Amino acid sequence: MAMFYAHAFGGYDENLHAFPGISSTVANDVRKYSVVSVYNKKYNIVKNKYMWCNSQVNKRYIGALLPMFECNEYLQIGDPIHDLEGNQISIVTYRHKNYYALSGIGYESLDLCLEGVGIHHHVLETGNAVYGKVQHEYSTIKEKAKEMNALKPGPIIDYHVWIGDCVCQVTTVDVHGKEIMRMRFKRGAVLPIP
Amino acid sequence: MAMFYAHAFGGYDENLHAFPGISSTVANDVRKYSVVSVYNKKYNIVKNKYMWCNSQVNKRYIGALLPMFECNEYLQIGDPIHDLEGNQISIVTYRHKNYYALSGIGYESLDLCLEGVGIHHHVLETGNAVYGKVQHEYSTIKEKAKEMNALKPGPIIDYHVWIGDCVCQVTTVDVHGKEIMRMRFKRGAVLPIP
Repeated sequence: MAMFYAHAFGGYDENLHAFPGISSTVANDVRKYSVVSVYNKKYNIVKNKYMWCNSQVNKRYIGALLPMFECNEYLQIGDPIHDLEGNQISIVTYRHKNYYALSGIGYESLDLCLEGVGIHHHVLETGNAVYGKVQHEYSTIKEKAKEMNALKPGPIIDYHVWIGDCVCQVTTVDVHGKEIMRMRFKRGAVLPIP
Repeated sequence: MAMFYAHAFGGYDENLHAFPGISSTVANDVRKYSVVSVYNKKYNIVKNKYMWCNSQVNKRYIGALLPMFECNEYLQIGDPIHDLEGNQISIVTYRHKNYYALSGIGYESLDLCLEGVGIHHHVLETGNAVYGKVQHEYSTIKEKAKEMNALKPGPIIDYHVWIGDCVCQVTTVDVHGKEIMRMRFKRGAVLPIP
C-alpha cells in the first residue's frame, strides 16, 4: 500500500512526496479529516488552530501549517495514523503537549533552499508586533522600524517564522536585521515542543 | 472621521495605515463584511474567492488578498464604500470585470521592499504547475524542475505571484531562473484587470 517514511529516521527520499517530517508514496490532502485513529483509538482534529511544522533535509526546508489532533496518550514518531475507514494516511511526526500534527498536504506552506541563509522559529506573543528578527510591544517595534528605515537593504541572510494564536508571519532580514520582505498567513497556530 | 486616500491619486502617506491602493487614518478589518453599499446600492461580498491587489509606492510593495463584492455598475477609484449601518469602511480601488476589491485588513498579505528586485503577477491556469518564473503543464514543469535542480542557488532577484482559483503562490528566482523559495496560500482568487 502507501508508504510513509520519517525524516527523523533518515527516511527522506527526494523522489517521493515531501511534507514536514515525512516522505511518502502518496500525497494526501489532510485538511478534510476531522477524526483520525492511532492504534484503534479515535482522536478529534482541532478546529481553527494548527501546527507549524518543518523538516530540514539536504539543504531544503519543508515547512507548513498542519492540522493537529488532541491525544492524551504519548505517541512516538512513526506511529501510523489512520482514517476511520482503516486506511493509513500519515505517521506521527510532531507534538505540542497534547496536540499531534497530521502531516501531508495542509494549509499555508514555505519551501526554501537553505543554501546561504538561516531560518528561525518564534512563538509570537499575543498583542506583540514584529519587525525583522524581533517581536515587542507595538510602540517599541514602531521605533525599531524607524531606526532601521534609513538603512540601505543588504542581501537576505535569514528567515524568521512567527507563529501566533491569530496570525502567522514570515519575515526576511539582512545582516543588520532590516526587514526585506514580510508575509502574513491569517491562521492561528502553535509550534512543536521537542 | 475616518479618512481614506487613493494611492492612484498621489494619496500615499507613509505615516498612515497602508493597504493596497489606500492610505487611511484607520485600520479596518474587512474580512467580517458580507454586504456593503456604494451610493445607496447594496452589493454582496463573494464567498471563498478573493482579489489579489497591490500598490507600489516609493520602493514599497503593498499586496494582499482582499474581499471583493459583485457590482454590475461601473464604480470609480475613490468612490466611498460603506457598511449597511452608514459608516464608511473603504474606497473603491481595483476591479476585475464585475468584481470590486474591498481594501483594508484582508487575508494573506505580502509586504516587500522592491530595492534591487522585480515582482510580477500571473493568472495561474487551472491544472498547471509552476517552476520559478514560468507556468506550464505538470509534465513540462517537472522536466524543467529537473534540468534546474543541479544549479547552485544564488540571491533572489525577482518575485512571482501566481493567482489561481483554488490556490495562490509566491515564488522567487535568482539570476539563472532557479526557484529559491515558494509560499502557498490555500485560497482562490482573481487579479485586477486594468
